[PDB]
This record gives sequence, structure tokens and C-alpha cells, in this order.
Amino acid sequence: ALHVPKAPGFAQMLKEGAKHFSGLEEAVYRNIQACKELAQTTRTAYGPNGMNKMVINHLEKLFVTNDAATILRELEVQHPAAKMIVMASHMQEQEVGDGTNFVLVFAGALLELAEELLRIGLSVSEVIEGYEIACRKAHEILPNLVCCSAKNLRDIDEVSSLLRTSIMSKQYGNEVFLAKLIAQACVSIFPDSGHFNVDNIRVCKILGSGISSSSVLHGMVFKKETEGDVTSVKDAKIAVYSCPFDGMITETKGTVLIKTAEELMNFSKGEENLMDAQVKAIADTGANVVVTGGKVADMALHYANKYNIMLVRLNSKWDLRRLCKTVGATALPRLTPPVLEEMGHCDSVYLSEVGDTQVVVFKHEKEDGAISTIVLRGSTDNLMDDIERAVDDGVNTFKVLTRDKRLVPGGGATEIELAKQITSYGETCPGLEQYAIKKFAEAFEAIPRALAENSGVKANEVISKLYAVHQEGNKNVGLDIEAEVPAVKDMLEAGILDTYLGKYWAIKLATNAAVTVLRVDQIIMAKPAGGPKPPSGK
Amino acid sequence: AAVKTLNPKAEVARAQAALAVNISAARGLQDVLRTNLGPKGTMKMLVSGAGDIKLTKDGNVLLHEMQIQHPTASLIAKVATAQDDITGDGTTSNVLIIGELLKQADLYISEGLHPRIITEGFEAAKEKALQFLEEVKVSREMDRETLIDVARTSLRTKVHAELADVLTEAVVDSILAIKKQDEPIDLFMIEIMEMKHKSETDTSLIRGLVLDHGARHPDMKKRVEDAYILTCNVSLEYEKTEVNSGFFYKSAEEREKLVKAERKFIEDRVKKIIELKRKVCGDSDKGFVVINQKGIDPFSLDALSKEGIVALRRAKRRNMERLTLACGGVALNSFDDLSPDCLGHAGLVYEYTLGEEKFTFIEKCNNPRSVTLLIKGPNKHTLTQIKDAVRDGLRAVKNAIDDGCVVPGAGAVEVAMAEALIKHKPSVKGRAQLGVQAFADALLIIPKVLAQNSGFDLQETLVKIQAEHSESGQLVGVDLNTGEPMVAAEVGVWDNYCVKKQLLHSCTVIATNILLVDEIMRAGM
Amino acid sequence: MAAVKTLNPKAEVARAQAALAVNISAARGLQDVLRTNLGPKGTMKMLVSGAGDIKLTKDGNVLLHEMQIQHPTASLIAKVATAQDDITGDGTTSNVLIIGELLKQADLYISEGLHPRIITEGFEAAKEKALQFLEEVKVSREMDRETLIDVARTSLRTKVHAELADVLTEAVVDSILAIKKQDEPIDLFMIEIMEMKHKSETDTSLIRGLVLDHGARHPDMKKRVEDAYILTCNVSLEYEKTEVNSGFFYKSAEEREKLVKAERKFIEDRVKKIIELKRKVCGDSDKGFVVINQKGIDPFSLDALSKEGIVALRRAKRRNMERLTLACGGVALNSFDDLSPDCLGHAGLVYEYTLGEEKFTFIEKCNNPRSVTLLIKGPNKHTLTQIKDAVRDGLRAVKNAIDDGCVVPGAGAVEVAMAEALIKHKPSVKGRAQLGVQAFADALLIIPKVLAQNSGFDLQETLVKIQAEHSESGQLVGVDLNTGEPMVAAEVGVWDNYCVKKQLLHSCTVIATNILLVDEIMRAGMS
Amino acid sequence: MQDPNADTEWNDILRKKGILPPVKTYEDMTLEELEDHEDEFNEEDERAIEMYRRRRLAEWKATKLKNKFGEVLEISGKDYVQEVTKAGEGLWVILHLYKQGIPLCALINQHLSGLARKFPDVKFIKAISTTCIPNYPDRNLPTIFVYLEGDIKAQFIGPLVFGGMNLTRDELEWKLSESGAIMTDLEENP
Ligand SMILES: Nc1ncnc2c1ncn2[C@@H]1O[C@H](COP(=O)(O)OP(=O)(O)O)[C@@H](O)[C@H]1O
Ligand SMILES: Nc1ncnc2c1ncn2[C@@H]1O[C@H](COP(=O)(O)OP(=O)(O)O)[C@@H](O)[C@H]1O
Ligand SMILES: Nc1ncnc2c1ncn2[C@@H]1O[C@H](COP(=O)(O)OP(=O)(O)O)[C@@H](O)[C@H]1O
Ligand SMILES: [Mg+2]
Ligand SMILES: [Mg+2]
Ligand SMILES: [Mg+2]
Repeated sequence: ALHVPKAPGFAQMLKEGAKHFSGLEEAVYRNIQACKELAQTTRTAYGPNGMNKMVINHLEKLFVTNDAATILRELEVQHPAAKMIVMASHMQEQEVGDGTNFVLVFAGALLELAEELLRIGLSVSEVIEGYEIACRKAHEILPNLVCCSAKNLRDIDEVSSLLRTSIMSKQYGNEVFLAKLIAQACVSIFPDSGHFNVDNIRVCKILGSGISSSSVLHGMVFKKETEGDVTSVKDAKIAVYSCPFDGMITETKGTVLIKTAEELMNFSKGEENLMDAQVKAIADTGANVVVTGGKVADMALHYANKYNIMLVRLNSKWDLRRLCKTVGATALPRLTPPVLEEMGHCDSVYLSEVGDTQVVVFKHEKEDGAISTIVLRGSTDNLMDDIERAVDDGVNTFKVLTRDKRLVPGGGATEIELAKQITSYGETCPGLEQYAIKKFAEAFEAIPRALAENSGVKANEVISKLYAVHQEGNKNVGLDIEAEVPAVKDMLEAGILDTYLGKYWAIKLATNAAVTVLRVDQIIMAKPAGGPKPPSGK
Repeated sequence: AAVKTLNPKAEVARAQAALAVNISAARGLQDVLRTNLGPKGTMKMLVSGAGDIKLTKDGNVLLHEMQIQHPTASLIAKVATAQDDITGDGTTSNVLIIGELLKQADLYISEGLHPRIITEGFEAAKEKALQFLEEVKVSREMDRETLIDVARTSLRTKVHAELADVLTEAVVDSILAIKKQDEPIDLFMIEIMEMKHKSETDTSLIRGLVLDHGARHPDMKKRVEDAYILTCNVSLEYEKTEVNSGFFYKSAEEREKLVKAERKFIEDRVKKIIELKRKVCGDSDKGFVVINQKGIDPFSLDALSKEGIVALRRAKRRNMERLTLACGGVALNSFDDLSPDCLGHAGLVYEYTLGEEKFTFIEKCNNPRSVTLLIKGPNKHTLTQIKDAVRDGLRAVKNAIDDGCVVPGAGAVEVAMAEALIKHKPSVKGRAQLGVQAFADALLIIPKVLAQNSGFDLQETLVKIQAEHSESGQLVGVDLNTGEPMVAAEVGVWDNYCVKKQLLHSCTVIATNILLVDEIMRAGM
Repeated sequence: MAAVKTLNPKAEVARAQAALAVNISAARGLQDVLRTNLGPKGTMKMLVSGAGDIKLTKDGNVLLHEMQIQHPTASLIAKVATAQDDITGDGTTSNVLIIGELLKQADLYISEGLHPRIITEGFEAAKEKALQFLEEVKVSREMDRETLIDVARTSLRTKVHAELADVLTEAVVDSILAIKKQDEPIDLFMIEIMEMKHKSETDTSLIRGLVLDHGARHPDMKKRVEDAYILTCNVSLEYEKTEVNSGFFYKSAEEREKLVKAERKFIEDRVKKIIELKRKVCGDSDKGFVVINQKGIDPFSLDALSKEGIVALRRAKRRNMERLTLACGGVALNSFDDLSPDCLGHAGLVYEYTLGEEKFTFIEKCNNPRSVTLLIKGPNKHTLTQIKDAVRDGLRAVKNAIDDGCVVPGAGAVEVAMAEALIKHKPSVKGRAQLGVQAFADALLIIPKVLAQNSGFDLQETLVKIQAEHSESGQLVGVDLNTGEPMVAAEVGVWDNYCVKKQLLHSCTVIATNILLVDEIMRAGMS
Repeated sequence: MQDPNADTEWNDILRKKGILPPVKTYEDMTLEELEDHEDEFNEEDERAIEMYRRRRLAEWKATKLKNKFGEVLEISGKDYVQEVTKAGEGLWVILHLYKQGIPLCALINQHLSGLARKFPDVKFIKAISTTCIPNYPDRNLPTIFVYLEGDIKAQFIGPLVFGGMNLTRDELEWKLSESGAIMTDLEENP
């Protein structure tokens, strides 16, 4: 009588290293606890006062950031429910580009409050009913909280003021400079058509001169050198080839079949004469710059130097495509001279040395083009990666504004108003759903609570002040970061605004994630694999 | 024992012990799967050894994902896999009825009764139950409303209620489109494409096709309005000769001539396509879309783009038929004698980029005999769950159409068949009547577990329901919101006659074969 | 994996359904092992220790403690059976069977979502009604030799072979009917049980006297004494050294010799007292004199007593003091200070029996011995152990039939009748505890079922026949193990102990109730 | 290995292929202990308890026979050969070579006087080193020789190795039991 045996049935038939959790205690509460640990792991990075984290991944690579999605990717989250919340956060990053930390905070809060409600005696089904109905009310409410709209995305001062909020949470100290840069870049792009592509904003990270040395470039920069003797061109007539800069060869197999001393004597001279003819036809179309996606031959380079053509070699195909979009050219699969339409043009193409790095710059003078580059200077690669993430946030905000121009107040104002209105809705709903509705409402309080906690003030004082001021009627009031004591101010008049779409999708995804985590009742983990990882994800 | 004297490393379970093993394993499976049954069931999460997550309520998926190494469990998993392969639904109920037959047989075998007599009673009860099933089956003209109720009964068990109300219309409309009068429904003609960007309630039915790839030439259009679709299976890339030809030249000029010539073979097929395009749309009003099951090299892509053709390459071997049935052309393996009659029409063709991948929509076809279900969702596991649910629902509607009969649900047929078996028992000669009783108490596991899952007392609910069915005769089942009896045919709770028949047959057969097992033996070393 | 495993990681835990499954599975396993022990048509199990020792047994308690089991539920049930055996001597197999069957019949309804609390309420109600029916059907009988013979037969025929049971019956009944004093509880300690390993097992006899497992250690002492005065003493007759560390000091070999002669004067004096009593009570060599000392006797004292014709046995058992003073009729002494012929008992025969390397001393032809011995003769150690177990069962059976002057019909008759009464009582129970009552009834019904199973008959057919006969007639009927037909247990002489049946009902109900209410088995005292 | 060996199936497959190697009884109770209970023992046990009690009584009487002297005595050098080299066969002898002058010697002699009564089986003798050994060095005392059958079994020599002036009647007892002479029941505490 000194060992409890496994019970007959599933407990015995289960494999060796497999685990089975069932019920509120073994499954639901453990999942909620894991998600709570996750939310706690990422809470201290929320907001402008959010602190950076130094995550080292399994490859000993270092990420210094307060970007929630980046931290989550580089963490090795192993609990499945936390994995699900992270999946939701990554869907937020994909759909909107900003708001991943909101998704985490809100999901963790909803799950904590759901645990509370299950302890007081509600069923997961009723909790889910209340959470879903309250999410529907939140979506019904949010459109009415919209205060501002963009009204112009071709301007640079309005666009800078609009991107400032998204690029403030990240890179708080310097947010006017970066917002100016990202506005310049975004408005050079964004044509007369309503479509805006974020991949057309390129970021080149060069090292050594502080972030204030960053710049925008209407064109392209390649950390390459020139293949030939020419390094500068002032009226670029670029010709782009996806083929190498060499004589075309057979796809099957080629053999030089010599049968006479004359053929042997003439073969090499014929090859060079052919190359000379090819490159001279290219030069005679007026092209002064040739950009090949493949290799360069020594003879072809010789003759390009002879005819004063700048040769550039882009190993990547995406780089070639983006250069074609930049210059207005067409990648030719043959070494045939380009027609007047297949040619691209640039007000300048030159080789420069930005810092230690040598670069080839295709620079337009016009304040437009199909692609724009942000040259980020900085004393550290990690610092520049963080600033690139801030740039990505600003650009994704610009795209969200191209999609939906509506704006809600930030700094917790929207969250407090949502909490208030959903509490007022739950107070009217009778039945067991009111508890869950009121908890869904109170969950919004987690956002200004995190902002206050990170600013370095008492979250309770802040939340009480916000509730009091929002009772008086002010829906645009949120907390003040610029105050050693708990304080509040008009988010609108201050210009601290978020995107209607950002909040919409964050609430939707966080609610779906929490509700999904709750619907789990049994977990049957398998023994961990030594498999060479998922085959499709490579 | 006998085997262990010859093969010392042999494992053996004899007579009663063997029975003990098998029934125990069955009951173990039942304990796991009992919660899967019905819309009030709970979703289980299953984590692979790699860490992949599955959220499922499906009996077959749950079986194959549980971590089990039992021979009886293997037998029952295979029976469920056959149930799923042929009918698409009925796996959880299959496992439950198997487990309950074994339990109810243990009830009498523990009393020293021989399993042979229980199996005779099983056979008698199977016959009478199949008869009562064919009698109570509802032969109904399969209208959109009936099919909607059927698909609801399946999707509400497999997914959330709002998402089930969406997938219902999606699935019923999908089948009612690919359906030809008195000609078995080929579910292959319903492509199933999943996109991972939007909410799960955005899952839709595209009355056309969605290819998981697009054009690889950038200068190719991203949207085509009035499109001629050329479905081909012809290589448009460089093909080397079978006989290892090899090129021999004496001069750079000859090398250039051979390089220009070696592509003439494929340039000619591209020229054929381009001439067809010019002859069928002499202006830029219409569009022209080539969809090739084989490759297209960059040179051909350039040649076709220059003429304004949108070329997608390496499509799926099934998309050939799906496109010829949706658009309405002819799929070609050669351009020898191609005519405008070989072309299909699509009132819209466009491209959608999602992260790093591209999709191509072909919509506004005239009367497509092939459609697609676009499974949208925010998570891989949401997409997998919706795929499983739509598989179940498609099979359900297909079976209700094929078998023009339909059976009431909510355990109603099970209750009524139990009563009929209990009234039939005296007509059985010998102690096989006890096996009949066991069969009845086995049939009664469906309503019981439904009550168990809705949060009600099994015994009270079952007596209420049987009382209501004896006083009225109305085929009644469980109301999962009140625990009271309800007329399933009146409230729209429908099950598939094929599924119930397959349950009876397969469950009886496997349970009989297990009960007659008297020795489990591993002696192969 | 749970609450306890978060604090003590090396903790084993079975919760609610798992705990119930564990316990019921173990109970069903014990029942499956012990089902064959029940009844005379049962089979004997052989049990081989880790040393290689052999036990042939049909006894539930012996089988339990000898099976190789490590289950907590099995430990609980083993202790319940051990209490049953310590207090009643019989009822252990039936105890285990009824426990297992109560657990099974309760699982029948708990698998159907019924709460175990309601089953335990039904168990308590059924216990009340069953105890009432038991007191009602009990047969209060004047315990005559024939009734006691039938009782002891019903027990010994279950424990041993039929011829050996027909012998042990007379032996056991005569033994108890001899050591018994009118209206005075029976001290079974007054029945010594000595086993001899030389002859056939049917030579097992009742010596109306005593058999000591030792004899005289002086060869010149007689090996047979006819008319014997027995002196039962607890006085050391060997050399005892002083408590206070005395030691001898002498200056000459003659003084050493004087001290050697003197150091024994103390024990020589007690030997002389014995010898003087012997001479005063039997002045000739006609009668005999037997000293039986609970303490030692040195060779000098043995010589001194042999010279006078006394047979002295030494280092007898502390119980033999009372057994000899009650059989022979003397007084056991711790000193020979003032001893008189009234301190002596009489034995019409005393003799010695050598068996291999050991000696036995028989004291027979006592007048009216209130103490006797059962001589267990048999050819094998395991035969002797088996007969010891059987005679324990039979002695307890007759003692209980006398103490509780009532006696209950056997062959599952009382169980059948109690099941019918419980089933007729069911409607008077309020709520779903009626199912607990049904479970109690079908659990009680395992005794006739197993009896049929072991006699080689169909449980269901025999049980329906028996219940039909009991409902149409009302005669308390049970299983006829040779025909499978119903038979009147009181008419055919198949008797059980009312005390045993009551102890079964009480203890089985209690342990089954407590097991069903277990919702967590937990081993967390590690580290 | 390439990966960390943990609860995973990959390591298990590698292992299967051959890579990644993987009061007890009356038997012991003394005369005093046997009296302590007496009643506890069951009579069936008491039958063999009689034999074990006779065995223990015989052993105790044997030890009584063996305890010849039980007290410290002094031998001169002249008779040393008879008292030590030719002591009783198998009799453990402990000789304390000492001068009365050295106080540590007197402490050791007091401890030996106690141990002699504590251990009446072992022979305890003391002797002046100058009178046992011709010109025994002054700074080489106390000397504890342990003898058996005339053979030296141990020799604790020196005013420092013996264990310091803090030497109670316990650590010396252990040092003497080191060679297995007095056979105490403890461990070296200090
Ligand atoms: N100047 C500011 N004052 C107060 N709150 C701000 C300010 N700038 C940004 N925020 C708030 O910070 C939150 C977003 O910060 P961030 O850490 O980027 O989270 P997320 O990744 O969810 O956008 C929003 O609630 C936003 O309103
Ligand atoms: N709304 C409902 N009310 C009551 N019973 C239902 C309802 N919907 C389905 N059922 C019943 O629940 C049972 C199990 O459903 P499902 O899990 O889809 O079958 P399976 O167990 O084969 O997967 C079916 O027998 C069905 O008749
Ligand atoms: N000759 C017999 N015929 C029928 N039943 C009998 C006979 N002898 C004994 N029995 C019954 O068999 C049962 C089991 O006997 P036994 O094994 O001695 O009891 P236990 O199970 O307590 O060891 C008793 O209830 C007794 O009444
Ligand atoms: Mg942000
Ligand atoms: Mg289904
Ligand atoms: Mg008995």
C-alpha cells in the first residue's frame, strides 16, 4: 500500500511522455495562469514610458526592443495557451502593424477576470457569452468615440503629427525627427491612386553618426560597389537586365567544335568582337548605367569601361525589381539594347561612402517616385534595428490611415470611455451575463493602468481621475506622461491619437483569443518531438 | 502458459483476462470521447510533439491525436476511420456505442454468461433495429431548408453557433451548385482554400475558383474583368531533348544562332497562344488568362505579358477539371489545333497578396459546376477546425441528398429503437434476450451522454423521454436547453440515415468480434 | 498535473473518477481471486513463500495475507478480513466477496451519473432492514451435541476434505463441550493444539488431558507412569546466582569443597521439599509423581528427583500452568514454602512418546478435565498447518454457536431471503437511494451465485430457481451443491453463525460505504 | 550530443539505434530488554524465545567466565615477558608505558582505571617505561601498546598523538577500540 496506480482506461493507455489535463483546475486555470505570465512578461514595455528588453534567442542573437511582437517571436513560448495568445498578437501585427501589446494586455486581463468569474460560480459558456456580447457592444461603441480624421495624407505636417503617436511608444525621446522622416518617405510614395504599398519604403541601416543623421532619399541605396571604372552619372539612362553581362550560352550544352586551324585562330577574336558589338549597341541607345542581376564578364566589363558605362551588379531579384520600380525600367532577359520604354532614368547615380560603408545611390531630385529609402544612421546595430521597427510602426500607421482615416483618442481615453460605456450596458443587462460584461468592461482599465504603472505613478489615482473626468463628459481625456504626479489631459488637444482600425482589430483579436483559450477544457499534450521542425516553415 | 514455453518473451492475455483487457480499453476510449458528443460538448486541445495546436471536437481527429498504444483502441480507431472515410460523420457516436455494447455485455458475462449468447442477441437486435430504422426514416424532398437544417445539426456540433450559421449557408450553397440532377455528387469539385488573414466568420463561398498562386511576372495585370481562361497542361519552359542532343558550334555567331534557335520549339507554342489571344480579343476590352498545370519560363512569361496575358503556372491537377467545370473551356495537353471554343469565360479575375503568398480569384462565372470554400480565420488551428467542420457538413448534405431519407436526431431514433428492441425481446429464443437488452441499453448511450453534456441527470432525462415516447409515440429526443423531450423533426434536428445504419452495422460487428476474443497474444519476436 | 503535484512533485494522486476506478478495480480483483475459496466445492490454493515454504489453504484471511499484493484498497479489505477473523474466526472470504460485489453494484449506478453519497444512503437503509431480517430469521436453538456437530461440519467441510472434516467435527465439538462451564464464556486458550508430524491426517485426535511438547531430560526417569500425582510448579530448581554479586573466597581446597557443597543448599532444600511431599503422598512405588516446572531444573536436581522415582519436566509453557491445573486439578506454585497434598493433581496415565528427535509427554485419564488438547497428526508440515487453520475455524464456529445460542441457515439461504426482503422494502425508501438498496440486495446475492459457480452450475438459472422457491413457499432455501436445486438449509444441517452474518453485514457495509466516498487517493509523504 | 538530452522522442530513437548512450525481535533484545516486555511476546513466539533466552544466558555466563581481572595492574620489566608477550591466548592486552611525573600519563592512567572496570574482558596493565625498556626516552610518553597473543596490534606513542590534555574517558576509549581491543559502542566524538 505504498503506490497509487494509474486508473484503468485512458490513464493507463496513455503513452509514456504524454500529458493529459482536464477540467477547470488542471486545464482552464493553468491556461489562464500561463497567459497571465505572458501578459506580465510584456506589460512593462507598453507605452512611451515602456522599457526595452534584451532578449537573446537560441542562436545567441540580441534583440533590444519594446516591440511586443518582436519580443514574443524571439521568446521561446512553449505553453500552448500562451502560444495561442501570441498567435493572436502576430495576427494583429500582420493585419495592422501596431497594437500587439494591446492584444496581449487585453487578452491576459480578460482571462484573469474570467478566472475570477469562474471562481464566483459562472460557467465558461456564460463567460464566453458575456465576453462576446460585450465585444459586440465595444465594436458598436468605438465608431462613436472617433474624434479626428486625417483629412489629408499628401501633406507632411499633418501626416507627421499623425504618425507621431505610433512612433512615440517606440523611440520616445526622438519622435518629431522620426515622424518627419517617415512622413517625408510616406508622402513621396502614395500616388494619386488610393493604394499605398509598405514594401516600397526601404530602410538602409548604416552605422556611425547618431540617429539625427538619418535621412530620406527619393530613390534607392545599395551597399554595393561599382563593377567598372565609372562611379558617377548625372543623367542616368539605366538599362536593367535579369541576365548576366556576358555572352548568352546554350541551355542544353555547348561545345566549340574546331576542325581547322583557322576556326581556332578566329574563335576568341570573334567572341570579343561579338561582346564589343553587344555593349556598343547598348551604349548607343544612350544608356550610361547598366544594372545586371547576374554576373559580369571580364570582356563585357572591359568594353563597358571603354564606352563609359557604369556597371552595377544586384545579386538579389527583389533588389532588381525594386530598382526597376524606382527608375521606371524593365528587366530584359536578353542583352539586347533597350527600347525607349524599357529604359529607366535617374537625376543621379553615383558611388558614395556613407560612413565605413560604400554605397551605390540612384537618386531622383523630384519629390516623388515609386520607392523611397530611409537611410538610418546610428552608433549601434541594435539601436538601428529598434528604430527600423519604429519606422515599420509609422509606415503601417500611414497605411491604416489610407485604409481608414478615423482616429480615436489615445493615452487610455478610448479604453476608459469603453470601460465606462460597457459597464453602463452591463448594468442594464439582467441575467448571469452582466457579470461577464462588467468584467469585459473593467478589462479595458488594464491599458491606462499599464500606462500609469510605466510612467511611474499610482495607477489607481490615474484611473479614478480618468473615471471622474469621463463622467463629467470628456471622452478625449487620457493620462499625462508629462507629470511626476498622477495627472490627466485632453488627448485630442495634445495630439495623442490612435487608429480606429488599430483598436477595432486589437479588441476583436484579443477577445477571440481569450474566448478560444476559455473554450478549451481538455488538453492532451504529446511527448515532445526531436523532429527536424515543421517541413513547410523551413 | 502454452505460448510462453516456446517464445519466452511473449505477452498473452487469456479468456477472462483478455475480455478484461478489451472492455477496459473500450471504456477508456468512451471516457475520453463522451465529452465530444453534441453541441454542448467541450473542445479539446491537442499538442503534437512539435508543438502544433489542434482545437477539435471531432471523434476521428481526437482518436488519431490522442496518445494511445492499445490494440483494442487500434481496432476501434480503425472502425472510426472507416466510418469517417465513407460517411464523414458518426465517429464519436460509433466509439460510444461500441464502448456501451461492451460494457452492457460485461454486465451479463460477469454473471457467467457465455459471450456467444450475447453476440446472438446482438445479431437479433441488429436486425430488428435496422428494420425499425428503415421504418422511421423520413423520406423528404431535399430542399434548401431541409439541407440547411441538416448542415446546422452537423456544424453546430463541430463549431461555434454563429460560425455554424455561416458555414451552413456556405456548405449548402456549395453543394447545391456542384450538383447535377440524378448524378452522384463529386465533392472533389468543391475546392477548399484557406486564407489566414481575417475573422473566422468571413469564411465564404466563391462561386468560382481560388488558386493559391498568381502570376510571376510583375508587368502582368493584377485584375482582369472579362476574361478568357485557357486551361492548359503544356510545358512553356525549356525542355531538353530525351536523347541528349548537345550543341556543337565553331564560332560565337553560331553559338548565338543556336541560342536563339533552341527556344523556337517553345516560342512556337507561345506564338500559338498569342495568336489565339489576338484573334479572340482584338482589342484591350477583354482579358486572357492562361492557367498551366506545367511550368512557364521567364522568357515565355515576358512574351505573354507583352501581349497582355496573365499566366499562372504549375496549378493543381484537380484545378484542371475544376476550371473546365467552373469557367467552361477545355483543358489541353497540346496547342496543335486550338480554337476559341477551347476557352472558358470568367466575369472577373484578380490577385490578392497575403503576406508572402499570392492568391488568384476567378469569379463571376456563368453557372460553375465547381466552386470553392474560402476558409478565412486568424489562426492555423481555426482554419483546421473550420476545414474539419466543413468536411463534416459537406458529407452530411451529400448523404442527405444521395439518401433521400433523413432520420430524426437528438437520440430520438436511439430511444425509439431501444423501446422497440425491448418490445421485441420475448420473440428471441433462449438467453440471447439478455444480449438484446444490452443492445437496447447500448443504443441508449446517445441521449444519456447528450444529457450528461448539457448538464442534466441521465436517468431522469431518459425516463422522461422514454415516457413521452411511449405515451405519444412521437419520435422525441433531448432538448439541450431544458432537458425535456422535444420532437427532433419539428425543431429541425436531423441525422443521416446512412450514418445511423453504418453505426449499427459496424458497431455490432466490431463489438461481436471483440466479445469473441479469448486470447490476445504478442509472440512475433 | 494537479494541486498536490505542484507542491510535492513526486506525488501520486487519483482524483474522483480515477480514485473510484482504482478502488473498485482492486476490489473486483480480490473478489476474482477469492471467488473459488467459497464453499466445499472450492479449490485449494498453494502458496509458496520467498523461502520455498508451502501452504495449502482455502481460507480467505490466509490467502489474502499470502497473496503477493501491494494495493491500498487491498490493504483496507485485508484489514477488514483480519478483524472478521480475529473476532469471529470465519467469514473472511464472504466478507471480501460482499465488499467487492457492493462496490461493483454501486459502480453500476455511479457510471450512470448517480452520486456515491446517494448509494451510501441506500446502503445504510438496506443495512437497517437486513439486520432486522437477520434477527427475525435467526433460529434460537438449545445447543445440543448434534446441532454443534452440524455447525462444525458446515465449517470444516469448507476448510478440509470430507473424511478429515467428519473427524475434526467430533474432535472440535467434544473439545469445546468438555472445556465448557455452564453459563461462563469459553476460554479457547484452555484447548491446547499440538501437532505431530508422523502419521496419517485422519489420526488427528482429542486427548482428554494434555500433551506437552517436551519430556524428561534425565534418562533414568520413568517413561510411563500409571497413577500419577502432578505437581505444577513455577519454581526454579537450578542454580541461581545472587543478585548482589557475591562470589566465593576460600583459603584452601577443603574450604573450596565446602563452598561447592554449600552453594547448592538453597536448591537442594526445594528438591528435598518435593521429595518429602512425594514420600508422604505415595509411600510406595505403586503410584507416580510428575513434576512440571515452568522454570529450569539442573542436572543435580534431576538426579535427586530420579533417585526417588519422580518424572520431572522443565521449562513448560506459561499457559500449561493453567491448562494442567484445570485438567489435572492441582495448584500451580511459585514457591514450595507451605506445600500440601492438596496442591497436587491426579492423572490416570502419564507417558512419553519419542518422534524422531523430539519428545512428547501425554497426561491422560484425568477425572473431568476443563482443559484438553487437539493432537493434529499428519504427514506434512502443510497438512498440519491446514488442519490447524480448519480447527481454528471449527472451534470459533462452535464457540459462537454456543455464545450466540441462535444459529442461521446456510447455503446462501439467509442472503436470498434478505435480498427478497430488501427488494420488497425498496418502495418505503424515499428518492434514488432505492438504487443503493437494489445494489445492496444484488451484492448480498453473491454468496449463492458463487456457491453455484463453484459447484459447477449456471448462476442465473440456479438463482432464479432458488428465489422462486423462496417466494412461492417462503422456506429459507439455499443451494444444493450436488444437484444445483434449492434445498432447506435448516433441514439438511447447513448452519452458519448469526454473529458471523451480523459482522459481515456491519463491516462490509461500513467499508464499502467509506470506499465509495473516497474521491482522492494520495501518496505525498515523500522526501 | 547535438541536442540536449531531455524528455523527447528523438533522443529515444537515437538510444534505440545505439547512439546517445543511456524493537525488531526478541532475537536482538538483551537480558534487560527481554524482561522489559515479557508480556508483549505471544506464547507461540515465547516457545522460541525460551531457546533464545537460554542462548543469551549461555553467552552471558561465558562472558562472566572470561572477565578474569577487570582492573588495572602494574607489572615490572622483569615479569613483562610473562604478562604481555605470554598473556592468555587470544586475550587483548593494553600496556600503558608511563612515568608518574608526566601529568598526562596520570590522566591516561585514571581513564584506564575507569575502562578496566568498564571492560573486564580486556587486560589493562601499566608500567614505568624506564623500568620496562632500557633507557626509554623521556619525551615519548604516554605510550599505549595494544597486544594480542604476544603480537603488537597498535601503538599510540607520544605526548601529542595520544589526544591532548582535553582527553576525556571517551576519545581514549575510541582510540583503544581502533585496533578492536575494548570494543566500545560509540564513534569518535572529539
Ligand atoms: N504621449 C502619449 N501619452 C499617453 N499615451 C500614449 C502616448 N503615446 C502613445 N501612447 C499610448 O501607448 C499605447 C501604445 O503603445 P505601444 O507600446 O506601442 O503599444 P502597442 O504596441 O499596442 O501600440 C497606446 O495606448 C497609446 O495611446
Ligand atoms: N441541437 C441539437 N440538440 C440535440 N441533439 C443534437 C443537436 N445537434 C446534434 N445533436 C445530436 O448530437 C449527436 C452527436 O453529434 P456529433 O458530435 O455531430 O455526432 P458525432 O458524435 O458522430 O460526431 C448526434 O446524434 C445528433 O443527433
Ligand atoms: N454443504 C454445504 N452446502 C451448501 N452451502 C454450504 C455448505 N457448507 C457451507 N456452505 C456455505 O458456504 C459458505 C462459505 O463457506 P466458507 O468458505 O467456510 O465461509 P467463508 O467464505 O467465510 O470462508 C457459507 O455461507 C456456508 O453457509
Ligand atoms: Mg504602437
Ligand atoms: Mg457530426
Ligand atoms: Mg468457514
